[PDB]
Order: sequence, then C-alpha cells, then structure tokens
Amino acid sequence: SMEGILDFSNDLDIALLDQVVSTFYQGSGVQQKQAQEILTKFQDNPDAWQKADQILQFSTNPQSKFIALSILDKLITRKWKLLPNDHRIGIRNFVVGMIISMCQDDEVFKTQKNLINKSDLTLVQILKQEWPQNWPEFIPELIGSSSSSVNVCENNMIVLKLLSEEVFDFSAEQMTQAKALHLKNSMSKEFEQIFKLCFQVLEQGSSSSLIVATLESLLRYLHWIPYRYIYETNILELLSTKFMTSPDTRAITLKCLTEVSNLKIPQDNDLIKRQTVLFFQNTLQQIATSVMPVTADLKATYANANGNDQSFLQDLAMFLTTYLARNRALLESDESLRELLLNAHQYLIQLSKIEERELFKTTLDYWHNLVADLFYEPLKKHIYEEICSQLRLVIIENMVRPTIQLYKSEREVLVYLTHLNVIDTEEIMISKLARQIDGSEWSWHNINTLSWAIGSISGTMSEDTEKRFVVTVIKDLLGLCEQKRGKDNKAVVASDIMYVVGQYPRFLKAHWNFLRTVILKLFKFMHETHEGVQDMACDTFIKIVQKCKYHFVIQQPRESEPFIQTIIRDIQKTTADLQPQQVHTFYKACGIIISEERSVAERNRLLSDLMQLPNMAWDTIVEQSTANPTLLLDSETVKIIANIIKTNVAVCTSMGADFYPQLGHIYYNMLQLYRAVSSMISAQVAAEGLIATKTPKVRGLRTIKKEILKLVETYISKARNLDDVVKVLVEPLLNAVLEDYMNNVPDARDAEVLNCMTTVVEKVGHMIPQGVILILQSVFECTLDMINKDFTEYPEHRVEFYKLLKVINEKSFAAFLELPPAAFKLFVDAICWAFKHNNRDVEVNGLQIALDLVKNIERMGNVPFANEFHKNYFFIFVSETFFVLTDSDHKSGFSKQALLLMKLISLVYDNKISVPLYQEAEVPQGTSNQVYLSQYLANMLSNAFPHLTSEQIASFLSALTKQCKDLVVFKGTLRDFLVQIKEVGGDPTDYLFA
Amino acid sequence: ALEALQKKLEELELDE
Amino acid sequence: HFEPVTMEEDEEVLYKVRAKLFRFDADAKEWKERGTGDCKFLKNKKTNKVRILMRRDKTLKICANHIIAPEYTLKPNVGSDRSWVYACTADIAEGEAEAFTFAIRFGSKENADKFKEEFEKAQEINKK
Amino acid sequence: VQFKLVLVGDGGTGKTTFVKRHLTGEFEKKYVATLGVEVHPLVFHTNRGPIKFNVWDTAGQEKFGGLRDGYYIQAQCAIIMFDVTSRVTYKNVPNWHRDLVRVCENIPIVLCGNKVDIKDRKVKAKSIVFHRKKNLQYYDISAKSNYNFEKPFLWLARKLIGDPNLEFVAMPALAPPEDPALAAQYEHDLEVAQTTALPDEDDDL
Ligand SMILES: Nc1nc2c(ncn2[C@@H]2O[C@H](COP(=O)(O)OP(=O)(O)NP(=O)(O)O)[C@@H](O)[C@H]2O)c(=O)[nH]1
Ligand SMILES: [Mg+2]
Repeated sequence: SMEGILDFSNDLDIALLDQVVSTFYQGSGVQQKQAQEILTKFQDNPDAWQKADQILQFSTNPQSKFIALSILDKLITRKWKLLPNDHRIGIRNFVVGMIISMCQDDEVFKTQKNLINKSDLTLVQILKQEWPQNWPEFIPELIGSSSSSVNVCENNMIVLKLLSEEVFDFSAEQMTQAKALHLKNSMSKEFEQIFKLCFQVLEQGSSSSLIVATLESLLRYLHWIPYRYIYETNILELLSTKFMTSPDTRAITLKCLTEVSNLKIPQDNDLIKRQTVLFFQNTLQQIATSVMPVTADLKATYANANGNDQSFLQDLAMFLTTYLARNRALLESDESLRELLLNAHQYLIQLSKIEERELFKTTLDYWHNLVADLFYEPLKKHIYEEICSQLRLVIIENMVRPTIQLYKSEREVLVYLTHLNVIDTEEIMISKLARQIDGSEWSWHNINTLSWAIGSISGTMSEDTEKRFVVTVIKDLLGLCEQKRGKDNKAVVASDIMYVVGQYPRFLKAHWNFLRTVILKLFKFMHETHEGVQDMACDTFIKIVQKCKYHFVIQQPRESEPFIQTIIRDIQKTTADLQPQQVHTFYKACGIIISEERSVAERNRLLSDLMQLPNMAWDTIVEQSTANPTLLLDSETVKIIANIIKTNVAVCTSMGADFYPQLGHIYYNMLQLYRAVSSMISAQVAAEGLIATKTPKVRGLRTIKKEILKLVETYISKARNLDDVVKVLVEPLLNAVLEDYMNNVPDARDAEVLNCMTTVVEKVGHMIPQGVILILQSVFECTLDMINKDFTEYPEHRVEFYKLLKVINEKSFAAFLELPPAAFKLFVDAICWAFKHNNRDVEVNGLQIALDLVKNIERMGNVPFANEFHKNYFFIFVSETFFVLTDSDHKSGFSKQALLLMKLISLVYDNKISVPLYQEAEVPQGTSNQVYLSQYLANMLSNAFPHLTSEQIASFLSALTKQCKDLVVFKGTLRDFLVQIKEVGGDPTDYLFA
Repeated sequence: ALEALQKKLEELELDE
Repeated sequence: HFEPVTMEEDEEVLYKVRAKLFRFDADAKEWKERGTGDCKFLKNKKTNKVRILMRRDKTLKICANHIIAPEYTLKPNVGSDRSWVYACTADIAEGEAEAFTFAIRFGSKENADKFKEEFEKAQEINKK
Repeated sequence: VQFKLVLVGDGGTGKTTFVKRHLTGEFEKKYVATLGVEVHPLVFHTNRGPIKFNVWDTAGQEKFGGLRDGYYIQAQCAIIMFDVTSRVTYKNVPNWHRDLVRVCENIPIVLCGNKVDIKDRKVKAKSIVFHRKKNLQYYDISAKSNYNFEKPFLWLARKLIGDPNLEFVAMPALAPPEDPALAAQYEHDLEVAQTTALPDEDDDL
C-alpha cells in the first residue's frame, strides 16, 4: 500500500509521503525496510525532481523536504545544463525563495537547522553552475540582505562557508581544472567585500550564534586567502583575546589561530614577526586566566571528560605544536619572551601526560622536532634543560612494547634526550628502578616499561659509562627478582633482565665470561615449563646471536674450542623440551654463527655437525618410508618429515649460499619424497573425493610439499653459484613439480608451485630458456582456467599466476614468442583479465605486464611479430585500458592506467607502429595511424558515453594526444574527462586548460 | 664488580 | 571517634578451555562462527547439574548456554583433529531454547581430547 | 535508551562484516554490497545498564548509495571506515566526513582502519592523521581477527552516556532447560555437518 507514491501517473499524495518517510526514520522492522526501498525508487525516479516543487511547499515533514532537496541536488549536479532555461530560473528562484522564508520565521530557523543547511548546500550547487557569469550580483545582494536580518546574516555565513569549501577544499576531484579555476578566481576577485562583512560582524558583536558561524567561515577562508587580510587588520587581536574568552567561540577561534600559524607570510618583515609573537602571547594569557593555569593536571581533566574538554585539549596541543614548530625561534632570543616560550612548552609537557594514544603521537612528533633541533642547532639546548628533563620522565613512563612505529618514535626522542644530558637520563632511570625495588611503583607493567626504556637508549653512552650503567641495572634487576615471591613475579623480572641484556651487545662483546653465562642461562630457561619463558629464551638467544655472532665462531681466550661447537654438542639436550617451532629458531640461530666461519672446510664441518640429528632422522625415514610408502599414512611420520624440512628451511634461511652442501645431502631424496607424497594426495582425493583435501591427513601431506618448495625457493633466492642451480637443481626440480601440478584436479594444485617457479625464473631465468617454456606449458593454460570465471575462486593461484607471468615477461620474453598464436591470445586475454580485478595485488601486476609487454614488442623493431601484435592487440589494449579508467570501479589503478594509455598513444604519434592499424577497406589509403587512432577513439567514446557531444569527445582527444609526453598534464586531462562524463553539457573548452 | 655480577646471575632461578 | 568517608556464583568450575564455537547453517551448507572465548563446565551447587557456559572475549556475550545432556555424542569433523561436532536441542544463549548443531574447535588435539574426557565426565554427573 | 549510529565508508571496507560480527559472532567471507542501508539493533551490557545502538549500515558503492546523506538525519554517533590495504579508501575519508558533519554537526565519531590483519598494509600508521584536527577517535581494527573490534562501541558508549568509566560487563546466565519423532531429522542434519569441513583450519583457534 505504501508503493502508491511511486505511481507518477497520479499526483503526489504528500500526506502519504510524510507517512512512508516517518515509517523509515522513526519506524522499525519490515515496515521500515521496504519503506526505505520505496524511498529509494522514488528518489531515483528521473522525474522526481519536478515534484520537489510540491514537497518543499506543501509538506509538514522536514525529512521529506530534505529528501526532495537531495532529488534536486542530483538534478543540479548532473543534468542542469540539459534543462529548459526557464526551469533553471524556476529552481533558482524557488531555492532563494525558501531560504528567505525559513530565516524570517524564528521558529523554523531554530527548529530545522538540518533543513536550512541542506537548502544552503543546494544553493551553493546552483552557484557552482550559474555564478558569477549568470548571477553577477549574488555577493553584493548577499551583503545587503545580511544587514537587515540577523538570522539571514548568520545563514549567509553558512552559505559562504559551504561555498569556500566547495570551491577550494573539495573541487580538485569533483570539477574540471578549468571550472575550478574559474570559481576560485571569482571568489578571489570579490573577497574584499566578503571580508569586510565578516570583520565588522566580528567586531560589532554580538549574537553568539552569528559570531560562531562567522568564525566557522573564517576558518575556511584561511585555507586560501592572502596574508594581508590577517596581518594588516585588527583581526588577530580579536581572535587571540576577545574570542578566546567565551567558551562558545573558543574552540573555533583556536582552530582559526592554528590555521593562521600556517599562513604564507614573508619571513623578513620584523613587524609581521611581532604580530606573530603578539597573538601567541595573547592566546596563552587567555588560556592561563580563563581556562586553566600551566600547573593544572591536564591528565585528570582529560580523563574526567567534562563537556568539550577533550576536544579543547586536543585543539590546544594542535595549536601549540603547529605554532612552535614554525615560530619558536621568534621567542628564543628575546629575554622578555622567555617565560612565554617555556610556559607554552610546559603546557605541552602537561598535555603529553594525557592517557590518549593518538594525542600522545601528536605531541611526540613535536618533541621529536624539538630535540632534534636542540641536538644540531648551536646555543639552543640550554634554554630547554628543564623542559627536556621533564620530557625524559614522560617518555620513560609511557614507553610502549618494542605499536612498533610508536616505539621507534619514542626511542628516537629518548636517544636525542640522552645525548643532550646523559647524566640526567641515568639518574631518572636508576631512581625509577629504586622505586621498583622499594615497591612504591612496583608493577609488572611498570617494570616492563622501564626495561624497555632502559633498553631503548643502547649505544648512546660512552662504552665505559655504559658499562657501569648496565652493571648497576642488571645487579638491581637481579636483586629485584631475588626478593620477589612466586614464579609469576620471578618470570617477569627474569624476562626483563634478558631483554635489557639482549639490548646491549656492545657490553656483551667485551665481557665473554658474562656473555657465556647469559647464553647458558637461556639454555637453562629452555627447560622452563612456565608459559612464555621458553619463547623468551629463544627470542633472546637469536637476538644476541645476530649481534655477537663473531664471538661464538672464534676461539675465545681461556678455552679450547669456539663456543659454537659447545652449543652443537649439547643441542639435543638443550632443545629437548622445546616446541618444534622453537627448535627451528634455535637451529636458525646456530646457522647465523656458522655463516661467520669463512674457512670453507670448517664451515661445512660445522654445518654437517649441526645437521646431524635432522639428517639421521631424515635418513631413517627415507629408508622406511621408501620401503614402503605405507608409513606416510602415519600422522606421526608426516609431522617428523615436515619438521625435518622446516629445520633445513630455518638453517637455510640464515646461511643462504653456504647452505648448498647440506642441500645436496638431501636434494635428490627430497624430490623423490615430493613425488611419493604427491601420489598419496592424488590417491586420497580419488578414494574420498575433493573433501579429502580438507582432511588433516592430506593437509599434513601438502605441508611436506609446501616446506620442500619453500626450502628450494629459499636457497635459490640467495644462491651465488648460479651454474650449479641451473645444472644440478633446476631440471630435477621441474621434473618433480611441473607435471604433477598440471595433472592434478584444480583443488589439489599448490599455488606455492607457481611461487617457487617465480623465484627460479627471477634468479636464473635468463639461463634456462627451454625451462621457462616448459613452465608456461605446464602451468599457464590450466591455471588461467581456474581463475577466469570470476574474481573470487583460488586467490593465491591468482596472485602467484600474475607474479609468475610478470617475471617471465621481464626475464625470458622469448618464451611468449614461442607460444602458439592461440596461446598468445590467451596471454593477452589474461593480462586484460587482470585489469578488471579490484584485488590490488592482481591489478597492479596486470597493468605492469601490459606496459612491459608493449615495451618488449617495441624493442623488436619493424618485424612481422611486432607488426602482427599491433594489428591484433593494440586497440584491444587501448579499449580495455579506457574501460577501467572510466567505469569508476578501478580507481586505485588510475596512475598506472594513465601511464599505459600514454605509452600506447605515444607509439602512434611517434610513428613506431609501421603497419596501418586499420583494414585497408574501411579507411582510404595513405591515412596515418594518428588520424585513424582519433577516429577509432571518437567512435568508441561516442558509443560508450552517448550523452557527450561530438565536440567534447574531439576536444578531449585533441588535448589527450597532444599531451602524451607529459604525464602530469595527461592525467589532468583524464581527470577532467572523468568529471564531464558524470554530467550533461560539459564545456569542451575545458580541455584547453594546459 | 663484573665477577660478582656473573655469579649473581648463575644463582638466578625461578623456583623457591 | 571519627567517621570514615552474573548469576554464576552458585556454581563451580569443573573445566575451562579456550575454544571457538561454530553453528551449522543447514539452509546454506555452511559453518558459521558464534563466538570465541572461554568454554566453562559449570556444575550447580544446589542441583549438581553440569552446564556449558561460553562467553565471547571483550564483549562477554554468551554464545553457548546448555545442559551437558548424557544423550549428546561428540562426533569428529572431516577436516579437523581438534574439533567436536554434536547436536544441541536446547541452547539459551540468545533467548529461547533453540536447537543447534554445534562445532567447537580448540588450540590443539590435546585440549580437544581433554575436552571430550571432561564432556563425558559431565554426562555421568547429569545422569544421577 | 537507544542511540542512532550511522556507519559510512567506501565499498568493501568491511562495514557490514564488522556489524555482522557484533550481531551474530560470524565472519562473512563474501562481499555482498549493501543496497542503500541496512538497520540493525545492537545491544551491549554495561555497568551503567544496557545501551542499544540502532546501527544504520550505509552503502559504500556509489551506484548503491540510495538516500546517501539522507541516512544521517538525527544520527547521534557515527563510525567512518576505511581499509588499510586500500589507499583510495583513506583518501575518501575526508569526503565521507564532510558529508556526515554537514548533517550531524556535533556527534562523537570514530575513524576505523579495518583489515589490519592483512600483512601487506598499504596505509601506514604514521600516515593516518586526519582524525586529529576533526577530533575523531581512531582505532586500528580487524573484523577478521577481532583486534580492537569492541573499542569503537565502548568509546561511543562512554561519550553517549557521559561516563568515562563505563565498561562492558557479563550479562547474567540463567540456568538452561532440559522426542524420537525428531531423532531421524537431527541425525540427517548431523551427518552433513560432519562432512562439511570447518573454515579456517590453519588459524590458532
Ligand atoms: N582480511 C579481512 N577481510 C575483511 C575484513 N572485514 C571485512 N572483510 C572482507 O571485505 C569484504 C567486504 O565485505 P563488506 O563487509 O560487505 O564491506 P562493505 O563496506 O560493507 N561494502 P559496501 O559499503 O559496498 O556495502 C568481504 O569480503 C570481507 O570478508 C577483515 O577484517 N579482514
Ligand atoms: Mg555492505
């Protein structure tokens, strides 16, 4: 029954409209749901705009008037120029003729602010179409009307505010360059009259509503107006004094002054410098006398969250940091300005204690700016010694676990502050440690934060000072753990001890007996059943090793063997209690040390001894699983194999090229294992169906294949002897994986195969051209069929597929030349298929492959394959690129679509395409490719966007082809085209902008 | 005080 | 003299494990998560009936609340060695006791096995 | 005691998935674009009593926008969503904000960077500064891993009730209650459920 108003044959039953509108806004359930759908079909009716006359005049529901203003807004925005001219006067008179009335009835002027604001915006949409060419007297008549009614004078401030935003703040993407410039110039030419009305309103008071709405409009003006309007009038003193006193105007005034601190002014006028000092002195005085003194506990205020205190403290931090980053030098030399400078920073100190992550980052950025300057600029740091001293404590007490981005910022500021005063930093940290020991501030969170702070300043003190500092800290931490009761407490303190120790490798390097003691403590902690201790001991072990590895590989004075040998000997008992992933980290740590041994025979010996346990377990399994493949039907056997390979991956990760001898020990049997596993998976899918791929049994089997491919990829990516990779590794690898991939059902194909192949082609692809051909033959057509029915299925295969085609196109392009013409056509189809993905990982590769393929064809010169390529696929690539540029669903790829299009267009306007791109029947002989390209593009655009005039398409194409050697201008012309297709009657001269 | 620090750490254990 | 300025207390915790709870959408042939958090075995002290109470992390909303009936049987899922599937006839996590086919997954096979033992050691108590 | 929450942001940023996770606990893997808006009541239990959000989950794709800014009328709070793996969704955040505050001039607003669970993050933390001058609360969230998924509602609850110490609390759990004519059908639904593999078997839970 609610679907009656959708019938435009009758007249609009406004009373029925206000019912369905209220059913939508105030109702619920199914009665609200379809009423919403009826309002969608009504609003989206192409003729609903002419019924907005009745709704805005007859309805009593303000939401209904709002909805119809939207219907109007779509009309003004997209079809205004198509209207009969008298309709444009009707709408324009109507809209001016309602705002006139809503401002006179004080009831509706304070009851329906949404509706008047929505009407103001509708008016601004008309001004963007008609003003000032067909409305030269808008601004003068706006000023005159303001003097009659306070309600209209305030609303005119709302109109000007929105106008400034539409023209200067939100135009770049929503209008053409030409139309934006026209509007900016028009506002600029008449701002003198706008400013006078704005200034006199602010000086003569007195309506708070009128004043605030004027200040809100001033905020927008400050984005673009010239500085003389601010510094050559008295407006700075009004903002920094009068309007800072009342809380109604306080927030907006503070935002205006923040924008003032960013104005473009001249830095050589000492008068302007004093005005910049003056408004800051006034603003800080008003804050100290009307809001809170510099000693106030801003942390407590912010946490109480009264009124708008949080937003005010946020704006104050923004104002102080913005001003001081630009102007603090104005306050640093004059002795009379020293208290102002230090009070402003003292407010920032108090602001920095607030418990508000995002606000802290804002102040932390300023502090970074300050302390970096005190570190490099002469004679500056003595001014801020007491500011800096407090900042040290604020940063130490708010240190986060090492967001990682925030920790880096805190560490950088704290390191600067330690250079500025090493002695003060040590005293603060030792004192905080004492308050941890006496228990006044003892807490798990508190001791961890301090350890992070202590660890963050590593390498900033002299080695001797560092030595006695570290010793004091470890000793006190050791005493703190000694006095604490319970495993929970003593695990936290022991972890912190390890964290700090791990953070100071310069100290560990110079004290081997201490370093040995640490490592043996870690090995002891690897038997600790308490949660997290084993993880901590492993993470500390590998961290210390990465920094002190040289001291494990050499034979230390006082001993018989490098400590690495001592670690390898006891490796079974050291790791016996660890989880497999922890054992893999341990082995990786050992691999780091071993790679430091540059005697080949000694390094290979360490490698083979480190690999003794996994090699023995490997040899037995390869024995018993070969005789005979039933043991792979054991879950326990599958885990042991996966864990053996992961160990090799871990060690290969840290050893790279050095890993080759160990790879050769297992390589040939590993690939055989890969085959055996591959058969068992295929068998299980045959016996149980596709669901077998979801079973634990098969997932454990595919894990083995995956780890094998990752091991091979890991070595080849880091190998140095490429010759051995080609002649020893690549061929057995391809025989083991290509055919097995091609001949499995889609659900049993591991996308890791494509990723492994990508690595091989990346590293040695230039050396195995028949290998690359075999890769394409085995994976191309079958993978393409998995992914060319939708954009959803097989996400990994999709990403790896185009990664693989990208590298093959880069490094062995000849493989695509050897494809049969039908297969080369699927290659082109597949590239364009990647254009249409909203997946960024597919789309960017698809566009890059296209660009790189065009370049590969260009480099071939004037030969039959390059000639046939343009005849077959040039306009396909121009058409498909244009399609994604203009469909509004691939905006993330605009830049690379533009680049590719310009390459395609420039090929023709330079005459590198030797063939004619046309059939010699459809166009006269001798016709250039440039003339045919314009004709083709004009027809394609005329059918794809029929609402455009021929003139628009021709002017657009003319500017586009002329600009195909200037990416920034070319992209500007594309953006202008993307705006004009959104509406009717776009000005074709707009394309002469550049 | 480096030799004392070494022994103090060797004595560190989690259990009472 | 100076003047100076959940309805779970009546229960005991038999078992507590972290788990993710799934409900089967039969009309879509799809498993749907209902919650992640602590699964607790709660015996009432005044009836000794053991229940399943599970609340989502952070929001603390109940995603499972039902009696560990002795007729329920734990069946494995085809794609998991750390999950159990079973039908539940009266669960009052979201109002009225509705029937549900549940799946519950744990961090490891050990916890899944231990859960089954405790789930059976709870059907014994609700038999008497 | 109910509040109207409008949820805006580009298509595909996960607005609907975020709401569904709060409504049912599920994670919807598919992208089915919202058409216009989808209203849902959402209730939380606090130490100050229950609070109900009428979540107006609006549509991000422009062709599916429906009333667009008409959904914002009389909204009392809002969430602006973007995708940290999609730079363009963060570039549009000022556009959503402008449209929202022109209708709702003084409401608490949360800016949410969704999908932080994806390793290849394109919108880096130090690049996200738009909330600062607009006085929005910002949160990294992931509807997939539920990282910070309750924070946007907890913060809004605190603003709308006026109590900074409001907390989510466990609602009370009443005792659960205790035929052969359904034995064959419940067994039918069970055997299909067992032979439908559970999703995300590589996740830690
Ligand atoms: N990896 C990941 N994906 C997510 C996450 N949240 C949502 N998604 C995915 O993003 C896609 C978009 O889903 P949706 O919730 O409908 O986004 P939307 O913003 O509501 N779309 P629209 O605005 O057009 O209605 C879904 O496929 C979803 O699985 C997340 O946190 N992590
Ligand atoms: Mg949606």
